Formats: sequence, C-alpha cells, structure tokens
Amino acid sequence: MRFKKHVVQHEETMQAIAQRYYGDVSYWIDLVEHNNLKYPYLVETDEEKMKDPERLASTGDTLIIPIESDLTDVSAKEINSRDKDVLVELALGRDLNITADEKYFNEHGTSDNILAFSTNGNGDLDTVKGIDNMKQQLQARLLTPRGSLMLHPNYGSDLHNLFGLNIPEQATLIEMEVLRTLTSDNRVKSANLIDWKIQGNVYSGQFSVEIKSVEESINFVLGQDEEGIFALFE
Amino acid sequence: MRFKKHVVQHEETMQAIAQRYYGDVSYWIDLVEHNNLKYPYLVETDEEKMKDPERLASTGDTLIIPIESDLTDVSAKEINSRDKDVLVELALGRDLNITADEKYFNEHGTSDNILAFSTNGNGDLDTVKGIDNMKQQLQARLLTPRGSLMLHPNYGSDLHNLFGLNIPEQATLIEMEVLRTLTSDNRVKSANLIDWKIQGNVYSGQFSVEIKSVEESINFVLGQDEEGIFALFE
Amino acid sequence: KTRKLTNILSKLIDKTMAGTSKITDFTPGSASRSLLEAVSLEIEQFYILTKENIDWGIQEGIIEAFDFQKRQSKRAYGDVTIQFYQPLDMRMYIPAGTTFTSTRQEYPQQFETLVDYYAEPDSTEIVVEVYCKETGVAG
Amino acid sequence: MKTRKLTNILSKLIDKTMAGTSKITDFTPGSASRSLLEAVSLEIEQFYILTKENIDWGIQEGIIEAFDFQ
Amino acid sequence: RPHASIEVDTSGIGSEKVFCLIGQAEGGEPNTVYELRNYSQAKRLFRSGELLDAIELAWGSNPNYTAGRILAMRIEDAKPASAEIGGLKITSKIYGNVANNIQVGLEKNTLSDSLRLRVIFQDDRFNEVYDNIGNIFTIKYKGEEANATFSVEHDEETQKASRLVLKVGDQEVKSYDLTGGAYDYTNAIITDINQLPDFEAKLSPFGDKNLESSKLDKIENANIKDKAVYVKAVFGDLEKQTAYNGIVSFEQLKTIEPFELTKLKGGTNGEPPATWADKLDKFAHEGGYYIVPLSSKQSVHAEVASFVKERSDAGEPMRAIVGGGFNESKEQLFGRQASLSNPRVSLVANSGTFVMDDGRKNHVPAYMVAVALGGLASGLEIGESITFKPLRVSSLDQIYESIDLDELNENGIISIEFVRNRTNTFFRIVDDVTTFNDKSDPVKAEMAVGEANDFLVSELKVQLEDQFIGTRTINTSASIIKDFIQSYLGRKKRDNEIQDFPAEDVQVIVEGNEARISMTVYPIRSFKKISVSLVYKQQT
Amino acid sequence: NEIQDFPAEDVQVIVEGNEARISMTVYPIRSFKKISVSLVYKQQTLQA
Amino acid sequence: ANSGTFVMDDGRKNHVPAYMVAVALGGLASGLEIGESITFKPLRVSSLDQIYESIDLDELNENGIISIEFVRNRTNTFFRIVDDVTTFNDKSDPVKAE
Amino acid sequence: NEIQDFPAEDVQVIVEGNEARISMTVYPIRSFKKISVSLVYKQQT
Amino acid sequence: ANSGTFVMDDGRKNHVPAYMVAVALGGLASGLEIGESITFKPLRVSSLDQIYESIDLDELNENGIISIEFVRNRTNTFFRIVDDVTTFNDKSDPVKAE
Repeated sequence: MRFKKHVVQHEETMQAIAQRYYGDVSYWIDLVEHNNLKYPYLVETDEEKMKDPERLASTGDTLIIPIESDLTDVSAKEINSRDKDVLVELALGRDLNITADEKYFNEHGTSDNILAFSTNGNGDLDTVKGIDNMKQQLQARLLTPRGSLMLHPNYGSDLHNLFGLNIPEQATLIEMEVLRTLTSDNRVKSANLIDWKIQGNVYSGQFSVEIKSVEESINFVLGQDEEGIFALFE
Repeated sequence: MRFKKHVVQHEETMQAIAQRYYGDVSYWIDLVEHNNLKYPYLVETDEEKMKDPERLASTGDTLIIPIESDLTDVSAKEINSRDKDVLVELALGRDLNITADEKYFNEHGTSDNILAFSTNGNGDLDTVKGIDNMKQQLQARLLTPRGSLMLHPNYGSDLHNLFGLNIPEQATLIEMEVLRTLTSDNRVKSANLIDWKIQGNVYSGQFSVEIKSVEESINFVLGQDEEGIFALFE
Repeated sequence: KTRKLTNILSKLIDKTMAGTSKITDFTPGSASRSLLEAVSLEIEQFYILTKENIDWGIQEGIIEAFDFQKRQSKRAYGDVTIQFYQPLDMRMYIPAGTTFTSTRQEYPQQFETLVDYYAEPDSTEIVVEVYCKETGVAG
Repeated sequence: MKTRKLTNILSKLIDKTMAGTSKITDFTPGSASRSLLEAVSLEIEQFYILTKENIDWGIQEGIIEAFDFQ
Repeated sequence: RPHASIEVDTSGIGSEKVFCLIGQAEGGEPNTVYELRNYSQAKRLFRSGELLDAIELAWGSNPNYTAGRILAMRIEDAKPASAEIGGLKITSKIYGNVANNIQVGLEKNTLSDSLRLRVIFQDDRFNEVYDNIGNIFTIKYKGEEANATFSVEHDEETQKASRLVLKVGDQEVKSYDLTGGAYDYTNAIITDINQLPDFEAKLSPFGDKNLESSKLDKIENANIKDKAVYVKAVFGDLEKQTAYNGIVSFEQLKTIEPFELTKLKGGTNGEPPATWADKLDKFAHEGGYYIVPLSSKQSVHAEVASFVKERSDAGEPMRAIVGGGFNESKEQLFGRQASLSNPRVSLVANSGTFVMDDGRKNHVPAYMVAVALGGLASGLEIGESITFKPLRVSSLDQIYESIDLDELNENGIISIEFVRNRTNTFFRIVDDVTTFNDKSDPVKAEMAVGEANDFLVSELKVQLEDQFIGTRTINTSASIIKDFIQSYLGRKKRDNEIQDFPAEDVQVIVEGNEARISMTVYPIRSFKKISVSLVYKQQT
Repeated sequence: NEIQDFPAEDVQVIVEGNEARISMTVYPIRSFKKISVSLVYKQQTLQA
Repeated sequence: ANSGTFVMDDGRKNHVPAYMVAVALGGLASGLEIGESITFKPLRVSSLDQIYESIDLDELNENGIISIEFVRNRTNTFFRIVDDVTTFNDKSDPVKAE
Repeated sequence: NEIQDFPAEDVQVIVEGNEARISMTVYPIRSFKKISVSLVYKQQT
Repeated sequence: ANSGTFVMDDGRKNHVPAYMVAVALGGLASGLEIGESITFKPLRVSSLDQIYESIDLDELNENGIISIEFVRNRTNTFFRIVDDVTTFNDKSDPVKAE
C-alpha cells in the first residue's frame, strides 16, 4: 500500500487541495474526516497550533491523502536526473568488479586465470555499476568459452575456435558469432557491425551495442516496486 | 402562450385579415366570434364606436388573432437592426467590468492582484456587454492560470509555464496552448494563427477569433423565450 | 436540514437575476459568479461548523453541566532541561520540530518541540517544552 | 445566533460600501450592487434561521441521548 | 520584470447617420443636448411633451428601419422651483412647474432628540423619511468624579469647530483642536477619544455618518455623567442624509429650524423662444445628419435651412425635413416650397394620426410626419431611398388623387398615397424628392443620391485625415495610399454603396508635403421606372 | 525610414595625405501635410 | 533579498537567513541545463519573512536584486523566482546583466 | 538547444606552421522574457 | 498657445499653464522616432481653456505657433495637435520651418 502525503503550503485551503488531487472540491470533508481536523484546519502559524496540537495542523505540517498511488504510470518528465541515474543503475545491476587490469586479460583473452577480484581502496570489495557493469558482463561473456561454465551450457562464445584462415569467410563467422553472443544478453536490445579489416595475422573489428533506454529501465524498476525484489535474475 | 395582435387599418375588412393571417377568408366568422364583435365590425371612426363601445371596434383598435405564435421560426430579415443588436447583446451576456485599466494588467499579466471592479460614472457598478464582454472573458481566461480557480480545474491557461527558450518549438507550444484556451470557450466558433515572430527576448503573435454569428445568437435567444431564463450558464 | 454549495450558488444566481436584468453572464470565470461561489463556500463552511458544534452539544452539553469531563486523547508533553558547557557565545536558535529521543529500548517514543525557542547569550541552561509524537499513554 | 434580519444586514453592507468609497452612490432597486448585496444578506438570513432551528433540534436530541430516554 | 501581455482588437466588428430633434418638452435642462438610446432614458429625462411623442414615433415609425442615437433638446427656458426657510435654501433638480408640487418639510423626533426630514412627490409615488438628522455621536462617562462635561465652539471667521474638549470637573483631560491636525473627520476623533481611561465618544447607532470635524455644532456645558449627550451637526449631516436619494438639494446661507410640509415655488416652464438660432448652434459639432424641428413656423424652417447650409459649408453636411399646419391647401405648400427652394430641405404635405404604444390615437400636424420620415430615412442604409417604403400611419387628413400626387411631385413636395390590402401597411411614400425642383439635376433633386455623395465625401475625408496626414513620406507611401483607396472602394462596392469603379484609373503622386490623387466612380441609384414587354407565340 | 532614398553611385571618396573628402546626395525624409483628391462620376449601362 | 523557512526531511521548520536561500538558488541554477534560466522556476520555500508588492519587486529588479514573489494556487509551489538578474545594473548589456 | 543557430559556411580554418587560425559566427541562446498575444474578433451576418 | 487641465492618475485635477502643455509635447516627441512629427497626434489632455475656431487655428499656424483642437465630429472626442511649426517665420525654408 502507498498513499500521497501533502505538505501544507502558505495560506492553502482544503478545497484547493481537494481540487488539486481529487479533481473536485467536494472531497474536502472526506479529507477532514480522514485527517481528524478541527474547524480551523490550516492555522496561520504554530502559536495557534499550540492551542490544540492534536486536532489542528499548521504550515509545514504533512497531511495524508488516501488515494492509492503507484510508482508506475508516473510521467518520467517529473523524475529528477539523479533519480533517473539511480533507477538505471538499479536496472543494470551492481556486481563485484572482476575486469580490473584490462591490459592483462586483454593480452591473454583466450586463456584461463585471467581476471580476479579487486578492492575499492576503502577496504571493501570493488563494485561496477551501470555502464561499468554492462561492460564487465559483456566482456566476461565474450571471453568465456561456450559450455565451459558449470550450470550454464549456453553462456559463452565460440571465438576460441574461430582462429581460422585470413579470408572474408572467417571474418563473417567471427561477426556472426559476436552478434550471437551479444544478442544472448537480454539487456542488449540489438547489435550490428560497424567496420572490420584484415591485416594478415591480425583481425580487427568494432561493434555498436544499444542497451535498453532510460524509459524502459525506469518502467521496469518502478514496476518492480510492486514486488520489492529490486534484483536481477535474468 | 402567445398570440398575434392586429391593429385595425384604414378601411380594412375582416375577410382581408383572415386571408392575411389564416390564409383563407373563411375564418372571419371565427375572428368575429373570438373578438365578440357586432355586425359593423370595423367602424369608420370613434363617433360610431360611441354607440356601442363594447361590441364595436374602430380604426386604431387592437384585435386578437388566436393563432399560436412563437418567436422562433421567425425570419431574421424582419427583425430590426436595434432588435438584432439587443439580441446579440443578450446572447453574449452582461458582466461586471473587471478588465478596466488595460495598461496595468498588461504590464503584469502573469501576476495576481492585477484587475479590479470599476464604476460606470453614474454611481453604479461598471458593466461590459456584447463584444466588450467577450473581450473581458477571453482576456480573463487567457490570463488565469489553469487549475488556480476554485471549483473550476480546467479554466485558465498554461502560458505562465511557457516562458521557455527562443526557438520555433516554444512558439508552437504557445500557439497550441492559446488555441486550446480559445477553443475552450463555447462561444468561440474557431480560432487560428495569423502571424508570429521572435525578437530575442520578446515573442509576438496575433490571432483571429470568430464568435458565433448574428443568426445563431438570434436563434438561441428566441429559442430561450420558451423557457424565459434569458441567462447564460455555459 | 442544511443547504449546500450548489444550492446556495443557484439561489444566489436566481436572486441576482430577479433583482436586476443588468447581469446575465453567469458562466465559469465570471467575476460575479466567482464572488457568489466564494460566498457560497464560506456559508457552506459555516454550516459545517454549526454541524460540528451541534454534534458536540448533543453528546456533551447536558452532562458537562454536572461537573463531568470527558477524557480527550492527548499527546504527552512536559518540560526538559538542556545544559550548556559554558554561557552561550551567541544567540542559539532551536527550530520547531527539533526532535528529542531516549537511548533505551524501553522507550522508543520520539518527542519534538511545537514552537521556536531562543537561548540568550547570557544564559547557561534553558528549559523547553516537548510533545510526544504519538497520542496515548505510551508517551 | 442573535436572530438578525435582512434589512439590518443589507443596511450595514450598504453603509460600509458607501464608507469605503464615495464613487458608489446608486443603491436603487434594480441596481447590480443592491441585488448582489440583497442576495448575500438573504443567504445569511437563511443560514441564521436554519442554525436556530438546528440548535433547537440539537437540544431535543441531546436530551434524548443523555438519559437514553428513547 | 518579465511578464505576459495580451491585446484585443475590435475595429473589424463594425457612418451611423445620427438623427436629431428639437422641440417642446416638459422636463430636462435647457440648452443641453443629450444622447438617447432607450425609451426609459427619454422618459426619465423628458417627463412629457411633444418631444417625447416624437422620440417614440421615430423609434416606431417603421417596423424594420427605426433610427438610433436620437439627439434631443428642450427649447423651453424653464427654471427650477425653490424656497427658503430660516437659514436654508431649497432648490429642486426638475426644471419647470412640476417641481412646485414637490413637498418638503422638517420635523423633530423627541425619542432620538433629532430633527427629521420628509419629502413627498405624489406624481412619481415618491415618499421617503430621513430620520436622525445630525446626532453624529454620543459622549458617555464612566468615572466617579464630581462632574464631567465637554464643549465644542465655532470659529466665527470660518464657522469651523475651533476645539473639542473633554473635562473632569473644571480642567481638561484632552482637547482636540479640530481646525488643525489630522483629525479632519469625526471618526479620527472618536477612535482616539475612546482610548481614554474613563471617557467614550460612541458614534451614533443611527448609521456611520462620518462627518467633517470642522462642521460640528456649538454645544457647551452638558452633563456626560448623567446623560449620553448628543453632538449633532445638523447641516453637515444633511449631506449624509441626502447623499444619494433625494429629488431636492439643500444649502445654508444662520440656524436651521423645523417647518411645515411646504410646497416649492418659483418653478417656471417659460415662454418658447421666438428664434431658434441660439438653440440650433448647440448642434454645430454633434455629428448629426438629419434634423427636424418640431414647429410649423416658416421662420424656424428658414433658420434650420441656414444652419444646415452653414454646417455643410464647414465640412459637416446636414439635411432637414419640415412641415406644419393641419390640412394645408396646395397653395400654401407651393408657397412654402418657393420660399425655401433649398436642395437640403424637404417639405411634407400630409398630416394624420398615429397609434402610440400608450394607446393614444394622437392626431398630429405635418411636422410629426416629417419626424417619422426622417427617422425612416436615417434608419435606411447610406444611399438607399425612402421611395415606396411603408410608413404605418393609421390615417391621413386627405387622400390625394393621381393628379394631385403628380402635381405635388412636380412641385418638389413629398406626399403619401393611400393604398389597399398591401402586406405591411395601407400607406406608402411615393417619392424622395427635395424642394429644389430641378429634376434634371439628380444630386440636388433626389434625397438618396445626394446623401450617397455626401457620405462618400465625408468618409473619404475623415479616413484620409486620420490615416496619412502627420505620418512619414517614404517610397512605399504612394503604393500604400493606392492600396488603401482601392480597398476602400472595394468595400463600398461590396456594401452596394456604389455601382462600380475602375481600379486602374486610381492615380497617386507624391511630392514633398502634397499628395495628389485622382479616381473615377459609377455612383449608386435606386430604380424609379421598371418596364416589362411580352411576346406571344404559338405552334400549329 | 529616417531618410527617403539615396543613390549609392554619388558616394565618392577622395583620399590624399591626412585629408579625406567625401561627396554624397540624400533625399530628406518628409511628412504629409496636404492631400488633394479629385473625384469624377460617370454613367454606366449594363446588358445581359 | 528574501529570507524565509524550509521544511527539512528531518521535520525541522528551519527558519534561516538569506544566504541559505542563495544556496538553494545556486543549487537550482546548477541543476538547470547550460544556458537555461532560473526565471519563474518553483522554489518550494515554505514561507518568507516578507511579501513584496508589484512596485517593490519592480524596484528590486531595477536595482539588480533577485526577489521571490508570493503566488497562489499554482500546481507546484506557492512561490516563484521573478528574474535571474545580476548585481551589474547595465540592463542594456545582456551578458553581464542576465 | 544550447545555441539558436550557426551558419556552417562562415567557419574558416587556416594552417601555417605552428599556428591554426580559425573564425566562426553563432546566434546565441536566449529565454523569453516577454510574451505578447493580440486577438481579432470577426462576425458573419 | 493652448493651456488646459490634465487629470493626474493621483486624482488631482492639474489646471496648469501652457508650459506644462509644452512639457507634454516634448515628452511625446522624445518617444517618437527620428524624422517623425507630432502633427495630428493625440495629446491625452482632459480639457483646454480655449476652443480655438478655424480662423484662430489658421492664424496661429500661419504665425508659427502650435495649437490644439478639440475633435467633436467623431463618435469619441479627443484633442490632437495641428502642427509642429517652429517660431522661425519664412516658410520657404522647410528645414527651419519644421
């Protein structure tokens, strides 16, 4: 259950509040009955409220409006930028940082024993959030061979076997495998080739990944309020 | 109930009156019976009427023709120009003048405590009628913020929030809001943009408003005769 | 028994029309209709006030004459002492709502001041009044 | 409730209105100001009458309630 | 500061051809023009007389073309009734003998110890009482000392209240010198007197009079401890009593005294002026076009003719319609037409009867018919003719034959012919001819044709003065002038006020201050002969 | 519209030493203080 | 210029001087996009120690002083910022003034 | 919306040794401070 | 030439001499763009001590003296300036005469 709570504004009236929320002034008597107010409902200052603190409310006192509010179906335009940042951070999850020391496992991508945990400098375990989290998860999936992870046959990639000849065919195989691995992530709305080239031994390519938009993540997280899990089991 | 009343014209006959109104001379005996006339129905002058004032009528006396007349379904062409002016004045309503001192609330359009009542110079409250009334009501609606008026959530305009950037987009928003506010009035048949421009800070625009035509207002007011309210609860 | 807002407004408009035909616009946003609506709202609020007073009188008027007081629910309130290390080096200000609490699991009740207070420079300890946030004997 | 009447309320309103401004000096029958003030004072009179009646009804109801004399 | 602004325009919603009347009236001020729109306004202003009947007729002359904004004047040099009693001067608003029967009379009320006024005028069912004259406030004492008194006295140089003193025994508690300070009104005085520990100056229960401090009357040595003594100020309070309601004004030349319910005197209607030149001048710049005097006198007719010619010479064209007598022979009409022989004057021959809204079968002379014709002409559009229009006259004193009508029209005399069984009325106007009998000249002879020309020229003059004179001279000015003229001429064509105009003929030349312009127009006319030929054919 | 018109061609500039000589022509702004208009009436006949 | 009161999340009706309001205005300005104005934005101040009239506000703005005007029954708050003027009173110069 | 507009052709670049001389034109951003609205009324007969 | 009464917004009827009317003409002309003229413009005056006739206005204008006329022909009367002629006498010099 959730309800709206209104702070009494300067020289406000109950009729104005009723019009503002219920869309009709007729509910002011219901608002009085629910809040248990005496006739001078909104006193000028706290000196009048001292006469009867229980049954009177002054400026800056909080009223309760029993309308069943729900955090979904709320216009994203109202939400503050910090609130949107926190919401997308929740949507994209928080995880222990393992992709620290990028150079080392970039020098040995196909091998095992490549990545490890790290500390945040404050004596606690390091953590990657939001975009850093997505980076970590996408790197780990791409780097993991498919079928090597226990309890998860399909998690990973087949790039360890695509060290083939220098022709466009193997390039296309690599590209298709990379697109499959990126599409396997539920959060990745789509992925597509940008450019590639062959320099004899060395292959080079680059991709573009569109994660779910702010609006979708906000809708997902605010829907999750109904359950209260606020966690990701994808 | 309403009936037609005919003034006896010079050397008129009952047969001519019957032909003129009932479209047939046969009703002259009914006209005699209803008006209770003796045989010399339309005497030459009042000297003959002195012989029997009750049962005779002279020139300039008023007869009653019991035909159920109704002020609607009357050709507007017959109505006198003054009568049409009074009818449209009734249609567009009479109200207490508050938009006096145009300069002051034009200098402070967005603020409150901008307009006030005034006197007509004859020790009575000032009143605006017809076009002046429409001007007052349209100015007041445009100037009123939407949702600020008690008992009327939708009355007003959102121009107080449209003090945005200097681009065509905000211009279009202003124009759309103004068209919405003008369309909200029932009497405004339509409104449309004429021209607009931007001079850095200052925005300027002009609109064209077509109020309901003389014919429609005449039909509305003459229909209202059946009820007798002659007032506006729009 | 009592009139209401719509009825008061309608009767006001009818009486105004009957008094004079100089006014005929009674649409929303009209100055005259706004004024009558405001008067109607005030009269409806006075009607509710009279209803409250009569509902109190029905159940408390007669018995009160015989020195019998009905016990109303109240918030526990009292005085508390605040001591300073030294005389104040400037005018201290304690805003309304300043919360006072106890360091025990036996009394999680929270107390707050309902008025502003000022401690003068010369003072060294000042007493203020606090009100329990919860009605009942728990305070 | 002091049992005011319409004429005194209207007279008081008109007197204050005159005292606040010398421009308004037309309070004849059919005038806008007189009609508005008349309507307001009439509603006040009806409020006072009904308040008296409701207080009489409340006294009977409290007599019935206090002693449970159904 | 930043703020929103809003403008509204109304010039697109819309000459008016205002109509004038001068004549005898039983009420209203002399030598004063008024603007009339409603019949109740004229009845309040003009209590009775022929002028009110002419206003009614004009607004009821035709069913479809009644005139508006009729400008009226009273020719009677009347005076208002007045009387004197004690130091008072009594003077009524109404001019004429009607004010003599206004009853005025002062009395005293013993319960309130206050003068009373009662004014009765039974003609209008007026009866009012102004009780509680003076009695502005009550001085009351709540102490237990030996005595307590007050005193207010006048300053003889200005008859203003010199002082206002409260005393306990013999000495003073506090004195308010009313001739100085900020205590100009009694309320400033009472608001500070009530603050004294043991004194009160409660404003009287008989309303909040709020009179000037300097106008308080002379009262000294009265017991406060025993009585709630009244300071009165009867003359200054009579302004509050007669603030808004009251037919009769009052002034003081001295002391006021009660007196009997006495009727006024001196109210005089006055004889009518012999010459209306001074009366007519007041309509110099009123904007009226059609004026009709309510008189059968040939001298007045010549005066009006001179007046309308002078105003037409001053750029304000006007026209007049005249008539008189009951059943005037054709010789008199020809003599009157030969005496006038003016294009801007029209003569009316027939006189008859009209059914007023009040029910009076008013038999009237011929100038009342000329009023009705003027009101119908003014009701018509610019350049529309009064030919064959219905008049709604009940009856006429004569029924002229087809030869008599042809003689009257050939002599430039307007006439009305009986006609049977037409849908509107049993009478119609035969022609809109003027006194000028040069039928070859259509401008001078026909009322409509010249009215079209005069309104066209006046409107062109006013718009050209308003628009371009005083402005700047730039390259676009000439083009703009031509476009404005073309738009005006297309507006006139659209309204059927002209027949047609060639657009190319409009030329504009600009050189320094001057702006030389030229144009051509085909002017408006209304049909006066309609011919129809038929051809019969058969097949075998 | 502070000036009426000016021909650009007339704007000639001579430069010699420390002296600069300029010639120009300008048509001064003017304001209307007289309007003379002539009107002529003509007959017309319409057919069909 | 204006000083008033703020309802803290802790429940304190903190009556504060004018620099706390200047903190709030700064935080709102920094919250806005680059080159967006703090004109007519809501402030959510509970109350103020003064209610300046339309002449007093016009004097303060003509002297290059920021002020807050009471306003009734608006959807967000009962107060708004009238202008984003600076102390430099050369209104002709838009860079320095605004 | 951080500027009103800029003409692309006005942007010039000149390179000579170390220096890089550049020039450009911009129409700067503003937020409205007066909003005006005029109305015209018309009818048909 | 003309002197008249100006109804102040404060409610005082300022029956003032002719140099206050000159102050009003100067305040009108200062707001008008370069090259314009106060001719035929309204003056916003309530009343004037004299209503000059056509002969009087013509004589004042020919003598190089500014006068104001009262227009009653219109539906709504107002006062307008007739010319902006200077005190220099020769009309052959339009620059100095205007």
